[PDB]
Amino acid sequence: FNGVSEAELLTKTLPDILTFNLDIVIIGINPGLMAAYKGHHYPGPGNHFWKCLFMSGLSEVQLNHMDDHTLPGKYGIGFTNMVERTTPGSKDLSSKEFREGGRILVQKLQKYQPRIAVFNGKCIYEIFSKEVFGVKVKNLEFGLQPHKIPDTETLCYVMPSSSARCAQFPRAQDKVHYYIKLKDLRDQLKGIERNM
DNA sequence: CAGCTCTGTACGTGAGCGATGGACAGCT
DNA sequence: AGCTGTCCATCGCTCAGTACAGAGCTG
Repeated sequence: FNGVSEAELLTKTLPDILTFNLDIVIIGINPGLMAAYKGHHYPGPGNHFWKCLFMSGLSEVQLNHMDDHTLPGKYGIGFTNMVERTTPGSKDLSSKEFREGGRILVQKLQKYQPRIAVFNGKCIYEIFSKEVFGVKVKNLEFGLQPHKIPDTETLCYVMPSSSARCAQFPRAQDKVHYYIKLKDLRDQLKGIERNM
C-alpha cells in the first residue's frame, strides 16, 4: 500500500466515531487493510457504503471516507466495528474475538444510545443476537429486528455488508433498498418523538 | 424422526492493478 | 523516412459475505 507492508497494517486499528444523540451507528465487522491504512471508515474503492449512503438520501451529496468525522454533527451518523483488530478478511477472526467484540459493542451502545444500531453485515448480527439476546432464529432476516439493545430504546437494523465480496447483492444498487428503509425508520422515530 | 448446529462449497459486479501495444511527436 | 521514447487506452486479471446442503448432534 504505497510502500506500507501488510504486516504493518495488521497492527493498526481504526478509531470509533461516536457521540451522544445519534440517529444511527454503523457497525462494521472489523477494519480491512485499506481502512487500517487510511484511518477512516469504508475507504475500499469497491465498498458500497458511501455510494449507498448518497443513493438512499441519507447524505444529500456523495461523500467519501474522508468525510467520516463530519457524520455525527452533520448527519446524525457514527461508526464502530464488532471487532477492533485489523485482518486481511472477516473469516480470519475467531469466535472468541467476535464474542469479546459483542460485549464491548453492547456497552458502547448502552453508553451512547443511538436511535438505531445498524449492523453492516448479517454475519455479525447473527453472533450478536446469540450472545446478547440469547436468540438464534433459523430465518434471520434483514431490516428491523424485534429486540432493543438491553436497558435502552436503541433498535437493531441489519443490512447486507457493504463489502463488495457478497455475490447475492452484487452492486451498490442491490443494497440501497435497505439504506432507504433505514432512512424511513429514522424519520418515523423522529416523527413519533416530535408528535410526542 | 425432526430440529438443531456445524462445516465446507459456490456465487456477481466493478474498481483498479501490471502488462501490452497503438498513437504520436521529436529528432535525425 | 526511419527510429525512438512517452503517454495513455485498453486488456485480462484479481478480489472486496452470504446462502445453503449435508453431516453430526441430541432430544
